[PDB]
Amino acid sequence: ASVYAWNRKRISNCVADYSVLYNSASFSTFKCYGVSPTKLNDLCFTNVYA
Amino acid sequence: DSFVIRGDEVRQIAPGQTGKIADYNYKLPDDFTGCVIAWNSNNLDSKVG
Amino acid sequence: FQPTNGVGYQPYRVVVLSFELLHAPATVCGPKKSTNLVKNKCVNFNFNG
Repeated sequence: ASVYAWNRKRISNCVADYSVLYNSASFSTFKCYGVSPTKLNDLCFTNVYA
Repeated sequence: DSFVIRGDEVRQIAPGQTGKIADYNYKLPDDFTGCVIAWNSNNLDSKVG
Repeated sequence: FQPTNGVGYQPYRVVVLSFELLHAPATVCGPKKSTNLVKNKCVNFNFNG
């Protein structure tokens, strides 16, 4: 969707695999604020907003 | 004839032009009859790193 | 190639189609469909190119 009508998705109640995001060789920018990008796999969260 | 070149090397795929691709890689004749069809393939031919 | 490189340094896929027109019978023809033959009358014809 366009940036004025940006799409928000609620992620909850599932096991999340962040290894497939990190190993991919297409993502030019992977800038993580407040969390280490390598340690995304370690932590647990309650709700994710995409 | 299919190949992959960078963006500033597309203008050398033409009759009568010069450059590294024209001299050493792919040379078209001056009496060439046919078409050159070039499209961007950044998703398929680039990886980060 | 990197996806962050500028468009001069981006991948482009090039296909050069070269057609040769010899005295041999033509085998590569376009999608135009044939019509019935009309004889003894002045017509405008396209006989295999």
